[PDB]
Amino acid sequence: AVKIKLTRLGKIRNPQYRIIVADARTRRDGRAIEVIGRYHPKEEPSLIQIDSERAQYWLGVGAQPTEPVLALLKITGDWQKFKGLPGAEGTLKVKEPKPSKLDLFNAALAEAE
Amino acid sequence: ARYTGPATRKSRRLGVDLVGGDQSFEKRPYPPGQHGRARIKESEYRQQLQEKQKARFSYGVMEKQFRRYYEEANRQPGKTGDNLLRILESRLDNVVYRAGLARTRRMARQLVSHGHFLVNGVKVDIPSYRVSQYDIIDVKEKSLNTLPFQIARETAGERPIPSWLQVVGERQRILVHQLPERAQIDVPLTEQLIVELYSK
Amino acid sequence: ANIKSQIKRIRTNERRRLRNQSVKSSLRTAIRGFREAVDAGDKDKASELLHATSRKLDKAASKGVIHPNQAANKKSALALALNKL
RNA sequence: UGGAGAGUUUGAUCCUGGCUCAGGACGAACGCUGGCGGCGUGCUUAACACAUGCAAGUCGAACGGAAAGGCCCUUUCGGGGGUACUCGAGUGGCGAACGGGUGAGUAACACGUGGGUGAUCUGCCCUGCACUUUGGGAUAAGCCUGGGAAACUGGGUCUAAUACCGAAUACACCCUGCUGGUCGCAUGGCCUGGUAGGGGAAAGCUUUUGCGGUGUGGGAUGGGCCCGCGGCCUAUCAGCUUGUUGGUGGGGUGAUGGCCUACCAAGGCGACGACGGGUAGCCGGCCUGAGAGGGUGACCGGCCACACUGGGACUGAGAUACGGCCCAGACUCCUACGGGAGGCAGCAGUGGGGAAUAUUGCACAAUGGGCGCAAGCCUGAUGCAGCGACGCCGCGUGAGGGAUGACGGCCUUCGGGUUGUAAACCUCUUUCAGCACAGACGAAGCGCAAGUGACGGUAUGUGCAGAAGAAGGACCGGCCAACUACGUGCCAGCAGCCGCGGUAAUACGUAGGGUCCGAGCGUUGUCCGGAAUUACUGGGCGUAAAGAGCUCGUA
Repeated sequence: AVKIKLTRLGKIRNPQYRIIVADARTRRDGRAIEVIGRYHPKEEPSLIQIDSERAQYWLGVGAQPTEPVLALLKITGDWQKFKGLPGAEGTLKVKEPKPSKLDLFNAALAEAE
Repeated sequence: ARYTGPATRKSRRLGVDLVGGDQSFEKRPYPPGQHGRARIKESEYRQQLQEKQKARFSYGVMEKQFRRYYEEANRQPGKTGDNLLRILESRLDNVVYRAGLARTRRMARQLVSHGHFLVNGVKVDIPSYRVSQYDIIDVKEKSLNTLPFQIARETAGERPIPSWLQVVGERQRILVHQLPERAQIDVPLTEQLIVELYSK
Repeated sequence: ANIKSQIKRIRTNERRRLRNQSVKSSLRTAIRGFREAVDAGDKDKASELLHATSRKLDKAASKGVIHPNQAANKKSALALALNKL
């Protein structure tokens, strides 16, 4: 059975994962058929990217997500779109962008004068 | 580690003043030790090495760090000499010193290492920290009333602040517009000699 | 020898081997009888011997004792041997 | 983006030419020394022998059951019955072929890269279609009993299933005969072509998000087999081959094929190096280099091979079957001498070998995996921690002021100079350590329970005190930064090369001074560079090494 797993990357303290499609018999860090997203739980909103069409294709041929990957697929709405139960709603909480350094630079300059 | 021994020794050996305003170097501008008066044999290697020692004892950078800096500067697509000079100038302690907030580079390094400063809203205590464009270096509120910063904030008539830096706040804020170019560096010595030495 | 599942599997593999051996021996006997009948040269006994042997062959293929391709090869060979005679 | 040279043959010179040196790197070791942190990394030798403990189980929603908890009836307190919540042992299913280790063998379609399969298999997973009919015989367990020292094992009786077995149906499938069209790349393929004959299965459970069984079409995944090309050294290894080269008929296989076999033919390979000998796991990569090239295959990642040595099959969708089976052997252990048991190149650990390489740690919290409807269980995979300056990176050991420049040391031309702004003193700051308080993220996770982090009360943050607890190594004749004094005298010694020791050594030893590095600094070993010194880039052959004695002529 081909499965949609999470392989581990990053250094010791900070695990950063890749959402890979691979056979269930291969090791965690083995060769991957495809890479269809990444997942970084160390961030405050825990960035999640999933390539929707490839995920749809791999679910269509019958890949089985693991529990963390199933949770992620529900969050991004891909799982619901594949099934069709509540609709395809994006529940993804994207990280709030940080203002530019130039904005703060001019703000400080204006605050000086 | 760090170099803690006498500072005047290096100035006397290298034939130039590195602190900037020291009277002992003027009193005796010749190398230290018993044989500080002997004539020397001339060798290109000696001149290149002394130029490198000047550079890395002005900024207080050890040899391994200096070699890393040279590799980084050579890798960059500019020219090696001014790239190395700008990398050396972008250090946090050097920025603090050129900002008029420290009489000498050693005390600037000591202040930075003690975490008396704060870059971009987050405490930084790393003398080798490199400073990028539009960087705001601030003194933390607790240490604003200390005597070092006191005498730094009431003697703002010393060495001019270079163009690429600008103190804007009465609390002695520092703003960095862009990384300095070779024209505005205003440093002793010759970068070409260092480049020649490190290609040997 | 050291793990319970291994000992259980020893017993179960032995029993499976006994069953497979019986089925294969029966198939071999049927093939041998059919070959002898064809050697004799008579068609009718060869005919329903071929029928019974083909039935035994694909019935053993269903049991998983032999691969379906093996049953197909054996049936094709026997039928061609009869047709040639 | 980008190539640096120096010394040494002579009385002196130029050239040729070797040797040596300055650089970089390491799974390193050794000497002296040693504060901290982050991130990595650690048997390169004996694929030597292994004490001990863990490293593969799971399912009661397949089954008979009732050894242990729960509940309920009962009692003489010995216990007795039921229950099925639950569950030891047992039957049954799935897993155990993955994951983890090692590099012995292998010069090979093993590996890398690109193809072919009209010559092929594929459990679980997804998705169409059709089904899920009918009957039977046992047996484990239990009970009784026998043998044996033990391992283990015999007999009688008895019982269930999704265990096992017979038949019906299937005509989607398999085989055979005839037959149509079509595409080819020849055998052939396709149109589930048509048509006649024969034939091939299944299993139930569970009331709850319910799980299952069989055939067949198509996906997806994982393979198998064949081929082109590519990457070692050796003719002081020139012949090699007889299932060996090809055909036909059989057999065999999932599949083609001398894969096997009978007969037939006499072929096939080799100087473009067969056949032998030696060495070797291959690669992405790594190091070096201006590049070309050279060396290498540690970590991490892929493929192969092996699992005490050597053979063999079995079960299964799949087997080098590491923690399976059978035999033979060596070794270790038990034995009542009849016979039995074992396999760390899994994780720690022990002994041995060695210059040299670590804890018999914590947790399933995260990720991956197996079983289960699920809760859940298992996981030395993995996530962490411990040890070792083994490596890379970062930080500290204080900062400012401080003089006709104190003492001491050392040199002296006896004047003085140097250590030296260094010190002493006056202020300042506390990084890191120490103490106190608070205290994480990693978990939009898991769980229908109320909770859940091994790391860890760590990182981190805030206060407290005080410069307070924190520097060594090599070298100093030239290459090649950095010189004086005393001691010794062809000794003791040094040395990479040249060469230094003959009472006045900048070359030995020690002290002052200095330089280069710095929690490191040196030595040894190994590879590349310098080396245009194997010269494709990029060399040569009159006399320096180098034109075969000369022709003809084969590839």
